[PDB]
Amino acid sequence: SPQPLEQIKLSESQLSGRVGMIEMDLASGRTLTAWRADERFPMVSTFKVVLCGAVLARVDAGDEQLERKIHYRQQDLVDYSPVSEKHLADGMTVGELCAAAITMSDNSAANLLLATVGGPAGLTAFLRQIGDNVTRLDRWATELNEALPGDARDTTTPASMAATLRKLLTSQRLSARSQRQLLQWMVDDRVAGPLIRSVLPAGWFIADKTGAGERGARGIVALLGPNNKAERIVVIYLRDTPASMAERNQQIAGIGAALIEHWQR
Ligand SMILES: OC[C@H]1O[C@H](O[C@H]2[C@H](O)[C@@H](O)[C@H](OCCCCCCC3CCCCC3)O[C@@H]2CO)[C@H](O)[C@@H](O)[C@@H]1O
Ligand SMILES: *C(=O)/C=C/N[C@@H](C(=O)O)[C@](C)(Cn1ccnn1)[SH](=O)=O
Repeated sequence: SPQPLEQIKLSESQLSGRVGMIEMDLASGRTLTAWRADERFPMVSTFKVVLCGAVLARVDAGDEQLERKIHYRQQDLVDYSPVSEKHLADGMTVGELCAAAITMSDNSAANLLLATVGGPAGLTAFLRQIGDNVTRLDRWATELNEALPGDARDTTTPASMAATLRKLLTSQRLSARSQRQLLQWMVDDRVAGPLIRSVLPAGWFIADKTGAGERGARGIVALLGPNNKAERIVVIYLRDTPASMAERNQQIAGIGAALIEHWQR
């Protein structure tokens, strides 16, 4: 594989779309690679990680409990609720809802949680409170993936997202237990995690949340590193490409391969 920046360029050339990327040391925030890092990209399902960071902040403040059971109705379900559709009779705890939203990208679970933090506006205000003045959530779970060109709704930038994830995971804004919980949910991703491990060389750590939307929108926020350590945060978004999902996946994997082959920078 070529150097990371050269692979990123090749990916835009092959997809006819924009790639947004940031590679950052998780412990210190050192930015290693930055491409279109201040440009807007649809967050798609990656917003679910920030969502649960806001929920954990409420738990830390004593305004929420991960144990609290939420009972909902069938009428509350939206498109793609693999976990939540199974608990109409018994409900789900807030913690279970975050596990379902992050590890299975359960949309009804995300919407139920979103309501607890004040909706899209409430989540955006939480982002503003931790110092992210760019990322914005404007719509609910199954409408935020539209990705209209020029539409600023439901977008983030690679730099903003990376900084925000680092803040949630390591800045002590969240309690030690909450930081550990957010990390574990990402480690537990069932949608892309196992697949990524199957193609990663032995010794590489992976935790992640992926997403996809219209007009080729694709995204992944992840922790990656050799020696089984979450050494760096890597955020990659793709937008406005007519490419098949398989090729968008292949290009992202290619950027990952370039990082792996040229790690010491
Ligand atoms: O020299 C380094 C490595 O080179 C190859 O590994 C390949 C691997 O066989 C391939 O499957 C993967 O594809 C990349 C898979 C990445 C999947 C997604 C990664 C995510 C993680 C974070 C966000 C962006 C992408 O590339 C590596 C590096 O070339 C060799 O097979 C391996 O033995 C060797 O240790
Ligand atoms: C978040 O990015 C969600 C994207 N796609 C979801 C969805 O829109 O609800 C589906 C269900 C694909 N999917 C399943 C699990 N993760 N993504 S839709 O694109 O089929």
